[PDB]
Amino acid sequence: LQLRVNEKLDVENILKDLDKYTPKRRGWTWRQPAENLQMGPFIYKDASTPLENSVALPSAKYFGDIDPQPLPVITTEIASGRFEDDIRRMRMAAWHGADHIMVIRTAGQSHYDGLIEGTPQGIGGVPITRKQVRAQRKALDLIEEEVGRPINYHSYVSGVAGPDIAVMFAEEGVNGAHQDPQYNVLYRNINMIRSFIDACESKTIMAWADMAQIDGAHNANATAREAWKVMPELMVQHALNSIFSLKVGMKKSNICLSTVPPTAPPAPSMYLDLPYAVALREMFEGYRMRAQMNTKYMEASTREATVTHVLNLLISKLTRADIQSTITPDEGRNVPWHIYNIEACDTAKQALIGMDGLMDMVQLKREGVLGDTVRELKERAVLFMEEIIEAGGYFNAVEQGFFVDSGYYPERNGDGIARQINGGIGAGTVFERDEDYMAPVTAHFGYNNVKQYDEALVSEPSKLIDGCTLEVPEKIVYIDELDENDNVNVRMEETKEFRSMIKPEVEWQADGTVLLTMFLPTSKRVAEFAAIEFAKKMNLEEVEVINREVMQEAEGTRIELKGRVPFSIDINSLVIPP
Amino acid sequence: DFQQRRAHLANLSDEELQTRFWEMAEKIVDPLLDLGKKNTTPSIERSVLLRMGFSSLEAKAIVDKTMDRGLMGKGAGHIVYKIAKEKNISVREAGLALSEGKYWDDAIQ
Ligand SMILES: Cc1ncc(COP(=O)(O)O)c(/C=N\CC[C@H](N)C(=O)O)c1O
Ligand SMILES: C[C@H]1O[C@@H](n2cnc3c(N)ncnc32)[C@H](O)[C@@H]1O
Repeated sequence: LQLRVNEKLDVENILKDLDKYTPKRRGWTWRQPAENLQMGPFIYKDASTPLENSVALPSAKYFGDIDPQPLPVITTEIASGRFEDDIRRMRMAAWHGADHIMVIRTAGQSHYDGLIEGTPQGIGGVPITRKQVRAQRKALDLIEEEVGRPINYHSYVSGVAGPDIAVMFAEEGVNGAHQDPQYNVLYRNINMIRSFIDACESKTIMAWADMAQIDGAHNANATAREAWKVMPELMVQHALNSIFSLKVGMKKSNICLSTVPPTAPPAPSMYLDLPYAVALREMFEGYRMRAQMNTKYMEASTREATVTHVLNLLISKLTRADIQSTITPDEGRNVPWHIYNIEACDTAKQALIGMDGLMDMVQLKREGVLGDTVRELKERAVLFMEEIIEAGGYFNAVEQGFFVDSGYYPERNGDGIARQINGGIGAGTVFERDEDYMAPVTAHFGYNNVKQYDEALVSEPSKLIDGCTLEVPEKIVYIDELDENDNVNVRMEETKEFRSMIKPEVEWQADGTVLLTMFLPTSKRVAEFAAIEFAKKMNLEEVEVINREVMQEAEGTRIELKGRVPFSIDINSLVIPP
Repeated sequence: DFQQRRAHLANLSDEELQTRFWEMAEKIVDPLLDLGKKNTTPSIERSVLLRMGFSSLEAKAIVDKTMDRGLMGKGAGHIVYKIAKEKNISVREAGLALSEGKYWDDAIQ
């Protein structure tokens, strides 16, 4: 109910009555294959069902504004600190093809030993709480009826309170999440015994909710010197979490590998990343492939980011990818802006559509230099696995710095990340379950002595209480706000003003930022400082340079500048004809 | 180095090499899963409570207290179940009670 394609989202209204909101559906959705689809004068081989409302590609004007959609689910990542502004960037991405909206947790959420409540302002991410999650999921319910195709809300289930957020995600119909207890150990130095004992519960709750699970082996892609040498260990991090998730109870069809082509030009990156792509997909049949794009070998140039990304979409098309996430071309220039999340979608859609049917016409030379390396990577990984058993198990391997070592395994440099078994964040927080331990709720993993109270209820523990919150939502304690001055209602109040003036923004309403591109006939450093001046004179504030490119040392320099416009315009004093 | 190491796989077939990769993957995660079956932690205990109809704030206090009295092994949602039945109150009320510092001498039996 509501939503007119020409009226903005009433984010004031969406925020009301969040105490009575309920997710409209549960779990993951994929795209509907649309066989031999006919759009305009064309027939598509690898397309999915068309959107009912969307923004087609500029050049779709030469073809009746057709908007072909490829088969893979398409991710965009949007988390600015203010979930309330981002609900608008969501609507723009949705119109541009994104049906997987993924939200980054506010800095340090990994270390929150419990849920947080309400809506404080984030730092380099949204703080994930129930109100905020109910809010954004309520807005996506609207946005997905508008476009005419469901949208998977996604977030992160890490930290020393993974199990905590797993529940809340389960209750509030979050469709997908990251979950890989290796992330906690390697990157956040959470303690390994507690981290993995926690993931059992986390994952069970996630399997109950039918959620899709993305891992974090690709993380080792970044924090890594020469990324092509990390390929045996990727297979090892992908395998551990997968066989793990599998034996917990999670379905194989809901387990996604998070797989990024490790290189980018000027390396021969296709040649390097393709045997790996094939090796992985052969070794992990029946598991999902969530392709991500390159972030490590990125820089200040959007143009360059895009070209590397198209090659990334090319690795996916030559092989297989059930989800094709994207990265903004400006990722290395600044924090993603509305217009650049949209570029990411457009580009992902444009490339995939142009390669429609490509594999009816092209194929892999499966024997040759290709099959040899497919075979070698597989051997190297198996070797790595053999050594992790020899050293007597996963904890000992971690503690010996087996992981995050910059060596092309079996090669070991000794520069890997060693965590202590007995140390870390949350050491000494594991407790042995006793003989009479019990837990009266659905989706519990470990030893649960239920017989004692009723031998019949063994398989329905929550019936000891006539439903846990998973059966009885009205048992959910909803917190609204816990801070009177740091919350969404203050932030929205701050700028009533604007909702009949107007100004430019990149992330937050009326933030006044804009981008300036220029060419200067001098060397870079000077060119850069001369560049600031021009911007100042142009009345911009908080001016800073975000990209320099040498055209040629003496002849010239391209400079790019982000700056703030210190004034407003009025829509009512604009002379506009017909 | 790698050529020395790769000795015993060289004549393994693709099916054997794959089945071996997953065979060991399995043996590496098993001890992890067992650790998961026989033990518990605060976040797990808090999560059981959340499902049981407690707020994040209330859950913290119960598990924070459960740990003091050395009762984790029995289960925090269990402490709140046995005390509910024993004194004939609602699961909710007996969980509120406990959170506030009550029924703890009693729970110890
Ligand atoms: C497996 C996993 N768990 C949690 C987190 C982060 O969440 P906190 O820091 O709040 O725990 C990450 C982050 N890096 C992933 C990048 C992502 N795929 C993206 O495409 O940028 C992760 O990989
Ligand atoms: C700094 C932070 O402390 C939290 N917090 C938890 N309880 C309270 C409380 N009674 N009053 C104010 N903030 C509280 C918020 O979630 C907040 O943003």
